[PDB]
Amino acid sequence: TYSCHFGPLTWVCKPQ
Repeated sequence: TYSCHFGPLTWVCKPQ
């Protein structure tokens, strides 16, 4: 569901 991944530089975690 969420966009909780390693990238682009650091980790990014947007609760979609």
